[PDB]
Amino acid sequence: LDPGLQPGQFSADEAGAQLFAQSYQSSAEQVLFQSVAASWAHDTNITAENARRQEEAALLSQEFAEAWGQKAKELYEPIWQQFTDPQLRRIIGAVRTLGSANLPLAKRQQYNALLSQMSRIYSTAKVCLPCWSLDPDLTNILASSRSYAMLLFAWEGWHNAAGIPLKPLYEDFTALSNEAYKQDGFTDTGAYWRSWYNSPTFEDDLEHLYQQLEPLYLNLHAFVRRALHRRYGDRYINLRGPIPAHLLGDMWAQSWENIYDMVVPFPDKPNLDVTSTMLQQGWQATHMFRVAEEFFTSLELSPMPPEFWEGSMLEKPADGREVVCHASAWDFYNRKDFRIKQCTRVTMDQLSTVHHEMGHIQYYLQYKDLPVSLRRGANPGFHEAIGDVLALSVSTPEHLHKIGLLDRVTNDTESDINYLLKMALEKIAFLPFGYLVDQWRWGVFSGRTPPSRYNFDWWYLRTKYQGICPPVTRNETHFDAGAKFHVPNVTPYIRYFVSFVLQFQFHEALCKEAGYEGPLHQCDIYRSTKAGAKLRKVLRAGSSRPWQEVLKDMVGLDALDAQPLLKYFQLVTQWLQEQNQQNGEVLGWPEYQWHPPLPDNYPEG
Ligand SMILES: *[C@@H]1O[C@H](CO[C@@H]2O[C@@H](C)[C@@H](O)[C@@H](O)[C@@H]2O)[C@@H](O[C@@H]2O[C@H](CO)[C@@H](O[C@@H]3O[C@H](CO)[C@@H](O)[C@H](O)[C@@H]3O)[C@H](O)[C@H]2NC(C)=O)[C@H](O)[C@H]1NC(C)=O
Ligand SMILES: *[C@@H]1O[C@H](CO[C@@H]2O[C@@H](C)[C@@H](O)[C@@H](O)[C@@H]2O)[C@@H](O[C@@H]2O[C@H](CO)[C@@H](O)[C@H](O)[C@H]2NC(C)=O)[C@H](O)[C@H]1NC(C)=O
Ligand SMILES: C[C@H](N[C@H](C(=O)O)[C@@H]1CCCN1C(=O)[C@@H](N)CC(=O)O)C(=O)N1CCC[C@H]1C(=O)O
Ligand SMILES: *[C@@H]1O[C@H](CO)[C@@H](O[C@@H]2O[C@H](CO)[C@@H](O)[C@H](O)[C@H]2NC(C)=O)[C@H](O)[C@H]1NC(C)=O
Ligand SMILES: [Cl-]
Ligand SMILES: [Mg+2]
Ligand SMILES: [Zn+2]
Repeated sequence: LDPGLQPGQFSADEAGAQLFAQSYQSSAEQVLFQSVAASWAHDTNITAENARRQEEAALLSQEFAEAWGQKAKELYEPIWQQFTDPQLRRIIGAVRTLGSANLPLAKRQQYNALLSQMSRIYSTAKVCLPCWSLDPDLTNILASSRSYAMLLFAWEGWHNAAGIPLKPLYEDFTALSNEAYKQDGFTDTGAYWRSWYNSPTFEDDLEHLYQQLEPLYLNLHAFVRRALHRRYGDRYINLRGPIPAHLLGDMWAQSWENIYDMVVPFPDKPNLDVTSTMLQQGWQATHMFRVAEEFFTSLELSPMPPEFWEGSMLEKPADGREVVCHASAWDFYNRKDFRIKQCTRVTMDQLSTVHHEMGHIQYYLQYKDLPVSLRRGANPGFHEAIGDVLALSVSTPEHLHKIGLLDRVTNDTESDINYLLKMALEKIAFLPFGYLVDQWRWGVFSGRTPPSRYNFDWWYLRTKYQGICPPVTRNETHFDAGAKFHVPNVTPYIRYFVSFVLQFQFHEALCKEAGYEGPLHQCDIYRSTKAGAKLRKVLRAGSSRPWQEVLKDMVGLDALDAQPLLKYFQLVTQWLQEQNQQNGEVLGWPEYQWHPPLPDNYPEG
């Protein structure tokens, strides 16, 4: 490590720690920028040489983290928790946690190489015919094909291509990750990830939330299963068993809005999926990002700066470069460069993803003048919820009319049921998946799920919570968890379950501050400068204050609460329950062993 980046001498008291924090800040912005820049160069141009440069940058960051981390522990480990400055407590507490920098050099190199190799496998995997990429090709098949055998070829091809080669690497990564965080005092990596929420009852609190939400999912599931039975027939759909995992609009069956046209309760009404109108009007990626920006500025939040428009990658490159297409938002930690990297497609659900990512950017812009260690959300679920909250307003039929995407307007009970069902496919179907992913990964980190049970335990949880089954036979050579982006790319997932509950708490609070008095699911906060100021206060805080206290200021309650989500969906919750009773459905999947047969002549077709 360059000596100019190493710590000097500081006194072992609060006066010394303030100077330590300022000196750390000056050098950390340099080390972080070089690491993010190297990752950007690789993720927008996957090559062996850019992987080498990114691993070199990662190794330098580990030397930096070790040097300042060991000094922080030597000087302040017994006293930082009693400092009077709460920002300083958070800075020192962060720096004393070394993570992968606890590993010796050879294991640091092995760790960084595994991250690079796992990333490459996921983002370059293809499905070749008798070759398709995940984005756009396989994504488009799962979203719009209604041929059972074509969907199966895409689902099986993807899970085999991405999952099978990842397994040996993921075993090695798990062991090294645990060895690293054990030296920071954590029993395993999952315990470190959960510690970010600073709640001793986290896992029990989540389980209680899911108990309140499960009946809504069970009723949506039975209603959609019935619609699938009418389309695909008794051979491929069991009305008392799990749904085949490739038939729900999405490679992971994680949200179902793309089969809305199969299940719409009142099909004679206006089409609430505005994708065809976007294409007819000639929308492109740039228009989608500018329309999202203008919602933020209508609230008197910040526009995107020039560096964002000059630096971002908003379409898949046409020179055939290999890129990581999975949409992501980037803070370069220099208070100037902020970017989105998205292989944008012109669809309604991509318009929502644009809002999701720009929500991350807006957070970065609002907290950029804090110390670098505090440039994060009050907790990770807060960061995920910002853009989704704006997207709840944008999706309303009234707002869509304002921006020219929905001509006919009506306010009757059937139109309300259509809208709420469409939103339930997006939000309620996701809840079991958002909950189960880190239940699986926490058990892997703890050793309760060893390599010999990776797929057995994944499919136990998928069936238990989502009520789906694999449409072809699987065994432990398959590694179907690895075919989901966040697993090989080592990004935690429980943030998304927290967000899908939290965003309805935020929506209720901002709608009240805006002076809106109608039904919650018809609120639009567009042009409410009062709502903007209440959101701005949260964003500018970073991680400087306990999230429970920030939440109480914002919504009046200091805990996650499912009641705003239930209140939003109340009308369709009742309607779905009545429909299923009238049709004599079984709620659940008591034939838990059932799997569908193979199509005739599969895969020749
Ligand atoms: C659409 O129409 C509803 C009312 O009609 C209901 O919803 C339709 C979609 C149909 O399903 C009807 O069969 C159904 O009865 C409008 O909602 C109503 O808005 C008014 C005005 O905001 C609400 O009155 C307010 O109530 C609060 C106290 O709760 C007072 O403080 C206010 O002063 C004001 O009186 C009313 O409660 C609300 N009704 C319901 C059932 O929530 C809705 O505004 C309308 N949508 C549009 C876009 O026009
Ligand atoms: C794990 O599965 C693969 C293939 O997947 C399926 O396995 C069975 C469930 C079968 O009913 C079919 O669904 C698939 O074959 C096995 O590897 C293949 O095995 C077949 C013979 O069954 C052989 O012809 C192929 O060459 C094998 N390789 C492939 C398809 O790539 C594998 O043996 C199973 N067991 C283990 C421990 O991996
Ligand atoms: C499409 C979205 N991509 C993630 C996200 O935006 O959260 C990407 C990749 C993982 C982290 N990330 C970032 O951009 C971070 N750098 C942001 C930050 O932490 O500051 C995604 O994965 N989503 C959206 C809802 C459901 C879930 C899914 O699709 O499974
Ligand atoms: C993608 O990354 C590669 C590096 O892996 C870039 O290729 C280098 O380009 C410079 C000048 O453009 C040459 O001097 C180097 O010799 C190249 N390296 C290799 C290994 O070929 C390439 O420019 C990048 N592409 C884009 C579009 O940014
Ligand atoms: Cl998280
Ligand atoms: Mg979708
Ligand atoms: Zn996100």
